[PDB]
Amino acid sequence: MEIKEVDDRAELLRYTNNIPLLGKLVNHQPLWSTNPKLKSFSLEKISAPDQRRVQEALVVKDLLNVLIGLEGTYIRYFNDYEPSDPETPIEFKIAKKMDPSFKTFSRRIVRYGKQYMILTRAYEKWSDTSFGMVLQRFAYEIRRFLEDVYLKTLVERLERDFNKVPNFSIRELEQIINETEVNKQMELLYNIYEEIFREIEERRTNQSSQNESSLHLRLMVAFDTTVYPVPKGGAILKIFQQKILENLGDRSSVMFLKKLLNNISQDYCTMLYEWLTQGILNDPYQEFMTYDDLERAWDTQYFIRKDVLLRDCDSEEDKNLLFKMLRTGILLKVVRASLQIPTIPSNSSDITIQEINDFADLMEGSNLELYVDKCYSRANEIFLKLFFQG
Amino acid sequence: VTLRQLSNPYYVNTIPEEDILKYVSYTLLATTSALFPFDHEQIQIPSKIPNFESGLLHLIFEAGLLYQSLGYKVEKFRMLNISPMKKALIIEISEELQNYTAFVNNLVSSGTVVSLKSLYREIYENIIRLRIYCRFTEHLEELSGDTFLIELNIFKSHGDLTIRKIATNLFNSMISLYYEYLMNWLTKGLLRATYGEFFIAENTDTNGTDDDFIYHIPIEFNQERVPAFIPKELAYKIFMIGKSYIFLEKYCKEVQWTN
Amino acid sequence: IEISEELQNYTAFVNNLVSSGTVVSLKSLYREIYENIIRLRIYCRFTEHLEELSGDTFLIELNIFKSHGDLTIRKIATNLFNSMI
Amino acid sequence: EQEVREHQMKKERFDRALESKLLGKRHITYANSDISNKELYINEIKSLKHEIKELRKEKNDTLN
Amino acid sequence: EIKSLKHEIKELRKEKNDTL
Repeated sequence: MEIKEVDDRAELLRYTNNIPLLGKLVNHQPLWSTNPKLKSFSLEKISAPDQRRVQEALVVKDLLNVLIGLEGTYIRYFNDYEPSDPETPIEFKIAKKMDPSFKTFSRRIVRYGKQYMILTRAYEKWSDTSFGMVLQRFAYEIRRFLEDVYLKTLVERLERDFNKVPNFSIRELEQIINETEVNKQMELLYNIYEEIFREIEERRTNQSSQNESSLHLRLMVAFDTTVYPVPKGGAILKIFQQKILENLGDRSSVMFLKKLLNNISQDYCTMLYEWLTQGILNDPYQEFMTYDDLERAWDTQYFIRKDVLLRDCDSEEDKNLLFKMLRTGILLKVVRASLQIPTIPSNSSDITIQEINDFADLMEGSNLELYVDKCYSRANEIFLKLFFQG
Repeated sequence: VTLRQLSNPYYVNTIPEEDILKYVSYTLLATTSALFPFDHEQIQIPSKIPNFESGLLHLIFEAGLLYQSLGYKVEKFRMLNISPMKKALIIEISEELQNYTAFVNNLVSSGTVVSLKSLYREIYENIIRLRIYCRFTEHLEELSGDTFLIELNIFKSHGDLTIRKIATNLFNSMISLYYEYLMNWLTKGLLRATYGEFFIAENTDTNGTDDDFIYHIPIEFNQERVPAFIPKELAYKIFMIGKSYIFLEKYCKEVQWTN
Repeated sequence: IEISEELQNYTAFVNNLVSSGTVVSLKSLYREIYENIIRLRIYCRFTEHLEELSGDTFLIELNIFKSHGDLTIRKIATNLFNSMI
Repeated sequence: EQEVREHQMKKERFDRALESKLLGKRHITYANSDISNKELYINEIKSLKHEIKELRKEKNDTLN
Repeated sequence: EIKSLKHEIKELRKEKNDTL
């Protein structure tokens, strides 16, 4: 390959506001078909069986580049992809002089690398605060997985086989990838991202067009159903629960997806525990299902957010459950404001509440109802004792 | 034969990995390099490097330039003077920078790592840390004490773990000296080295009545200058303690009891 | 999933054979891969009607192939019966 | 059945009318406020035209 | 006028992409 002289300059992009905290901060290198650095070799000269080994080596090198997220000699970017904007569709093009065998294998590996880069930009964008800290934790989990599994096994197996393993084949490479099963996990993550994206599309197109128990109850409560351009908190949890429900047969997939879901919603369990044990409302990302005003002078209004809820709240049982939780939180906050204490200690009563660990287990089991009833009885007992003795 | 012998005639005009490492160590430690003219913004990468390796070294040089800008900002804030909380914050930034330098020196001295991909996957944590630190220093020279505390609390509530740990460290380093100043004011009634980071001060300016402070008590107390974890009643009690101490020390001459 | 596992196992087997190249005669190659050939034949014979039978018919045919005198068919039948039960 | 049914219905009608006359405690609102984290919140919007100048230079480079 | 200037810049982006 003849080395062609072009101008390669990389400078610091002094713009970092639109790009999130975990995004790109440097310009991209020139492409092959824009500022060529190496003369592209004719693939028809190596398509012969005598040079088919050299052709396979070159195409697996280009495929490793595509996997790690970079361009190759015979496999370059597409017209719709621009390295300047993050919101552009990432596609690749392969020289047709390559044999259809390596062409199909490169198409598969290009789909893999495109899903990788798309998920990369996805968690980069989700790192922003406009998506909520739940989506930020999902982004961090996606990035940690891609850093500790995907590229890890890439560098461990495929690069080593391309470097110091003779008689290696791209078919053996694909079989090793299927054995490591990272390709299926990446495909499922891309499908989940596509579901999130179509949900965002629906919640962005529904622009123009989007009970008597609240009146019966003597509580200043209301409904705040403000929809966001992106699902946040409870919406993401419901989407992931639907994904787990539709996932049937792949128990290991369900297992690691449940692990990721627990790692993500860990903060939501602590927020719910704090709200149900102390009535403290700390929702800086608009993810909790309840928030009060005054963040009439003494009586504030508690608004329930249905866009970030954990259930449907349509049946009478669910409505009464949510009303009970809200009344518990209201009584806790009232006791706190009356006693001038920042936190109600557990020794003030004979009822102790344990922190939620597994969100899916809490949802599928009646332990949620048990803890809610326990905390509600504790709050009612404390309120009655206070208003009866003081 | 091996695929390296087949790929050689396509990369006979490349730079070896040893030279690449020896020069990237220079570009990370800011020493002048010949293959890469590492100036303030431009790197002038040659054309003999493949595009994937070009992008990899571009990312590494971006990290190095972020470290350089961070060091320059620490030097600027060091030759300047600000409140001791932000001074200690800049000290912690310098400790993080020197830890990154110690890490890269350990890496280049060991040389056990053979793949730049694994090098990047290992130094990605420090790269993200340096990115967070330069994003902070981008507006560090513009925020005040209350805004810094609010942003630290926000980053503590943030879902990420590294940002949360950094925010907790900075918030602890701030609240330590904040409570130290509170102690000093509550004990000796001193407001030295405050730099506007307190909620009680003195207003000597007089409109004509009681110029010599016979009954004026020129001590003022602000409301919104206190954080959220301190009650307004406690702040008013602290202000009254200081006021009564100054009163006993100045007007009643109860020197022994005040001491 | 088990069918695809058998397919990828046959793929890895032939890939290892090609990478080794120790086989010198195509007759020996065929007499060695005859087991995988018969396995793939049984698998495609199953998939010829897999898209037409229900779970009860699947279990009945698995029990029939377990009672069958052959060994590989019986082993595959027990494997599928266990994965179903 | 009709006796107790109409009795409960009259009681419910009176209660609902009185509750609606007493300020209507039932309400619905829409969230019109968002948080601002100054360390990450954009200070100015002129950075958009700064990026515009960046991509103008990029267009000049592509033309060259 | 800021949105108008940005949309003119979008026109320029489309033109340069056509040239690309």
